Amino acid sequence: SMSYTWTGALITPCAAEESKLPINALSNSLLRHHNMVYATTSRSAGQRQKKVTFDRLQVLDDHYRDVLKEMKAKASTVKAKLLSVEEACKLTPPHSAKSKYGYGAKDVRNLSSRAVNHIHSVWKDLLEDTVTPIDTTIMAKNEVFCVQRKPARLIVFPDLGVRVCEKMALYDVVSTLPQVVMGSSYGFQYSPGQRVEFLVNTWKSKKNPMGFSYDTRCFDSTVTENDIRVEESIYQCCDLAPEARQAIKSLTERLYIGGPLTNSKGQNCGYRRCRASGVLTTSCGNTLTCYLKASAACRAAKLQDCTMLVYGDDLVVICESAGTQEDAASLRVFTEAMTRYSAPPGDPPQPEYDLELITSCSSNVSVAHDASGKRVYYLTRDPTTPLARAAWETARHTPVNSWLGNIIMYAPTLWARMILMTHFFSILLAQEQLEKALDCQIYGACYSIEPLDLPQIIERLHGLSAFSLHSYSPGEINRVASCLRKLGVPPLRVWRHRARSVRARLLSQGGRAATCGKYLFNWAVKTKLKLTPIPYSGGDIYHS
Ligand SMILES: CNC(=O)c1c(-c2ccc(F)cc2)oc2cc(N(Cc3cc(F)c4c(c3)COB4O)S(C)(=O)=O)c(C3CC3)cc12
Repeated sequence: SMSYTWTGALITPCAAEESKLPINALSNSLLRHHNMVYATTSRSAGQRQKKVTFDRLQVLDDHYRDVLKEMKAKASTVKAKLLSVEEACKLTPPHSAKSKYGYGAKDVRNLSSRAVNHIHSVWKDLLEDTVTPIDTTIMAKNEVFCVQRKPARLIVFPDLGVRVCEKMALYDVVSTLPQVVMGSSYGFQYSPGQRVEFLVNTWKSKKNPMGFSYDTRCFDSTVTENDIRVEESIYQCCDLAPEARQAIKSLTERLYIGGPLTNSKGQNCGYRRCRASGVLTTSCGNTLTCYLKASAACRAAKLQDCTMLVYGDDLVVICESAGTQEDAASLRVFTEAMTRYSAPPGDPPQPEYDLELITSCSSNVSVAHDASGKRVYYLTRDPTTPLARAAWETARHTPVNSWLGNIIMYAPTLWARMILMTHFFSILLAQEQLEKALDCQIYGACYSIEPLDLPQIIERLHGLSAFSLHSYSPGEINRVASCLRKLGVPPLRVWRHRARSVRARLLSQGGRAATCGKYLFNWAVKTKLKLTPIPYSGGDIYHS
């Protein structure tokens, strides 16, 4: 079965699209090499269409069925509830795409009679009809990168009314089932500090640890009808209301397995027979499907004492080494098994014998030291894309503020602290916008967050140590320094000078502002203060 069929109609935009980095009076203070930063547009959609369109073959063996039976046995212990229309509505983001039938996201959130009436009719239709394919819109995503250019990724999503109905049927399922089925292997359950702790203790639990990342090429396209039906059979193991069972069956048959693709102008672009990236079950589905295939592939490879970590289509296995040559042999068998299950790799997997050399979800573990001199592990990444996006966001207001998301999730890193915090707090000070809530996206969920609350948020996610880390590793410092030279960002010495000023300015304002000065910028001062404590990817999900 081909992942997609195409009619020839183009994937069209719904608004003007910029590819070139916008420049304002603040741009050069962050980044000088402007031509290295670009945004993707619908003009490259055709190139992506070629990449994501291919034939899938699946061969399923006993290892696959054995693991599935185990997953279903765990799923059988889960009890999930239907959300009411009101509850589902409150989970709808304020800036979620409006319905084709005369209401928007704010009408949903307000429980307006028109929006509520349509939702009730869509739900009734799901209960009454389990066959008619549901329409979807296909769009090119506009995302920002540094050169070496990527073609635009594609998003596929149904109408707002359907999206609310997905929440009613499945929000409690996708929120509760994966952790029960996959246990400690389900990566979404951890804060950044908990995840790094899990990874470290997992590495030390093995006598001779070996680990590897495995990244599938265009995972969404490798997901077959079988895969999506097997996912449904897992959901249906739950203790559910009969009305929920029918809605889940209907959504699977009419939406999740496949459907027609329509562009922004209303033309049929073709047909999908693989994972839709903009449905509620995308994250949960990919995570279950990746975990199933990978667990079965570990058994085929005879890998000893495996601990897996899975987040969507991102996979890491840490296991007991059988020797360097034996380990390398077993990874080939793994890849062969994964390939028979439809999930061949982008690059072949590599065994690693140092935890810090495994990269996954674009991240790796590194080490720094706290105020006492004790080693502290933390998750970091190559800062090139965060910084390119920060540059765009310096001159353009965007729907999601990646800089804010990055400060929160990478708070302990030397690049988030020295550059992102310093740059954006300076901007916020100048416009007196410290108290203004901003949208950012964490694990695919949209959150509205006031910058003034960052200290409390960072402590809870990473611990108090995130405000006093020092003596970073030579490898991490060198990667950061090299990235700055590459993009024409000023060197770290300049950012320390700027941070002193930004800190002084925050202290001057007092209150929560001064708390941001004290905690976020203690690294900048020569004589430190002793810091005490402070008193659904594509799923269309929102939280306060
Ligand atoms: C690969 N599997 C894992 O679970 C992860 C490893 C990893 C595992 C094993 C290794 F050996 C090395 C790294 O490192 C990780 C780092 C993160 N973070 C970064 C991050 C990545 C993202 F894609 C997103 C977000 C954050 C927010 O919203 B996004 O969807 S972090 C520092 O916030 O914790 C995550 C996040 C998304 C859950 C997972 C892993």
